[PDB]
Order: sequence, then structure tokens, then C-alpha cells
Amino acid sequence: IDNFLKIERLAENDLPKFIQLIRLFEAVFEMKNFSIPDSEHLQKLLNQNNFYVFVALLENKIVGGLTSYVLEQYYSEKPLAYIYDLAVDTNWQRQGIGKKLITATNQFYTEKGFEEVFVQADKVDDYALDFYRSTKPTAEEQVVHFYYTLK
Amino acid sequence: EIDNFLKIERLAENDLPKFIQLIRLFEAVFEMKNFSIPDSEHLQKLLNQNNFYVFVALLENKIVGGLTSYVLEQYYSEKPLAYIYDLAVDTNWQRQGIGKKLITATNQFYTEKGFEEVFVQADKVDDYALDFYRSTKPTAEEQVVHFYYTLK
Ligand SMILES: OC[C@H]1O[C@H](O[C@H]2O[C@H](CO)[C@@H](O)[C@H](O)[C@H]2O)[C@H](O)[C@@H](O)[C@@H]1O
Ligand SMILES: [Ca+2]
Ligand SMILES: [Ca+2]
Ligand SMILES: [Ca+2]
Ligand SMILES: [Ca+2]
Ligand SMILES: [Ca+2]
Ligand SMILES: [Ca+2]
Ligand SMILES: [Ca+2]
Ligand SMILES: [Ca+2]
Ligand SMILES: [Cl-]
Ligand SMILES: [Cl-]
Repeated sequence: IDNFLKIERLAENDLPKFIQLIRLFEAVFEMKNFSIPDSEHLQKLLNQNNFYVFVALLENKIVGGLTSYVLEQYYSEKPLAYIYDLAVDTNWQRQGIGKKLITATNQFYTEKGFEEVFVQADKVDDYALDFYRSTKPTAEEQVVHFYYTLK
Repeated sequence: EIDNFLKIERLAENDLPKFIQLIRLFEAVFEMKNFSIPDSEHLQKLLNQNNFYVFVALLENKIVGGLTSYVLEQYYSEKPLAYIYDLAVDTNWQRQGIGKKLITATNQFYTEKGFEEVFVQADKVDDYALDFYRSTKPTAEEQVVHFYYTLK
């Protein structure tokens, strides 16, 4: 596939590819009764200087991607990147696409002089864990994630 | 009994000195090795960002606790998320409600701003932090794994 596959970092004139990726997230994550935000909101997000999206393309079809947030640090002038979502179309999994997305993401942030990139996976998702373990991370740590649903 | 002396405040752009005090508190409580604080130009730039909010606890004008939080605009909703990144309380003033009041003020702030959710993480080996967050009425907790790629 590495003759056909293209990895692309989205820019501000890439809203259609971004929407395609959000729809892939909806599909792969099996999100229920999802209503996509209006395009104006999604464009503002894409225009943020702390947000970077990477996609995998076959021809003009988005077949995978990931989203990431920049966290400027107070411990270092070298920022963190937080990978928020990563998905590959079920029809194109096990073809190296996820690994290529992680590699491209980390290379980009390396060139930008970042300290570290990190990502979260659920402890019961053994295949996600297998995947991230195969990308040669520096460290892996058990974490408890808490949230507060606001009124 | 500091209940009537404790002040909880959200840092403004003129609060670099309190921000630096908080960062030193983090260095002490988290026992950080070989820490060189970034220069103040960088720290001021961060404090100036409109997607970064710091809450502190004060006894008089001494910082005795605080937390840092990042706004994450979503593509799943127009309502943002807030990510609490660090929270610490002076070892001399722990287990006296300071952490709880910081979390309450933080969630109240983001509620008023119409955010969807505030989230925070603790290392599984950090028994103290886990018992703390479980005492703040979180909506839920999830067992997860973090993977880190430290860059050259
Ligand atoms: O495909 C596996 C799961 O991916 C997502 O969940 C991960 O990413 C979330 C957003 O950063 C985290 O909150 C979560 O802890 C991770 O597991 C997706 O939301 C899940 O539905 C998928 O099953
Ligand atoms: Ca493009
Ligand atoms: Ca799933
Ligand atoms: Ca921009
Ligand atoms: Ca510098
Ligand atoms: Ca030393
Ligand atoms: Ca500002
Ligand atoms: Ca979730
Ligand atoms: Ca280096
Ligand atoms: Cl894959
Ligand atoms: Cl406390």
C-alpha cells in the first residue's frame, strides 16, 4: 500500500478532509446518534495554532487519521503534543497505516522542537494496547482517568 | 483551621509571580529532579494564552496549592473540554480541603463558560492522588494507559 498511501498534515484549507476524518471517527468508534458540529466551528478549530490533524489517503479517500493538541508547558519551553484520537478504516487496518501516522506525527513534532508526544488508551482495549506497544514508545504508564460532566 | 483565611483565585495576566510560586510548589511536591525553570518571557506568554487557566490557593499572599488547566476545543461538540494537567497542595497544608476547593472552583468556572466536561488523570501508583480525586464526586473513572514518545 506504501506505493498508493499518502500521509498528509492538514492545513487551514483542508476542512473537507477534516470532516471526512470526523466521519471516519464516528464510524470506527461506533458513535451513537452523533450530530457533527457546524462547519464554521470545525473551521475555527482547524485554524487554531495549537491543533494539528494528520490523515492517511488512498487516492482522495481518507482511510485513517489522528488529531493532536499542543500543550505549551511551564516546565519547559519545548511543548507537549497530546494525541487525542487515532483511527484507521476497518477495511484498511493491518496495512501499516496507524504506524505511519504515528511516525509522521512524531517526526513533525520533533522538527518543531517539542519535548514529548503522548496518547491514552483504555486498559480493556488490548488491541489498542498492542498497537501502541508496536510503535516503540519511550514509556508506558498505568493511569486513572477521571471526568466531571458539567451541568 | 484555615477555612476563613483560605483564598481561591484564578490567575490573571498580571500574575506571573504567583504562577512562578505555583511552579516551584510543583517542583517541590512532585519532587522534580534537575528542573530548570523556563524564562519569564516564555512563562508570561503561556499565562497570556486564552486557552490556559491557573487556579491557586492562598494563605495571605502565599501560594499553598494550585492547578493548571488547558482548554481543548472539540470537533465532536461546540462545547469545549477542560484538561486539568497538574494539581498540588503544599505538604504542610494537605488534607485540609484545599484540593477540593480548587477542583470546585475550577469546575464552577468551566460550567459558567458552558464547557461539556472537565477531566484529569492520576498515575495508578499515586495512591494519595487517587484517593483525593475519588473524594471530589467525579462523574466516572476509567482505567487507562499512557504511552509517551520522548523526542530527540
Ligand atoms: O478505538 C479505541 C477507542 O478510541 C477512543 O478512545 C480513546 O481516545 C479517547 C479520546 O482521547 C480517550 O478518552 C479514551 O480513553 C481512549 O480509549 C474512542 O473514544 C473509543 O470509543 C474507542 O473505542
Ligand atoms: Ca492539504
Ligand atoms: Ca471501540
Ligand atoms: Ca492558524
Ligand atoms: Ca528561550
Ligand atoms: Ca543534578
Ligand atoms: Ca490573555
Ligand atoms: Ca470516552
Ligand atoms: Ca534534543
Ligand atoms: Cl493500523
Ligand atoms: Cl488537599
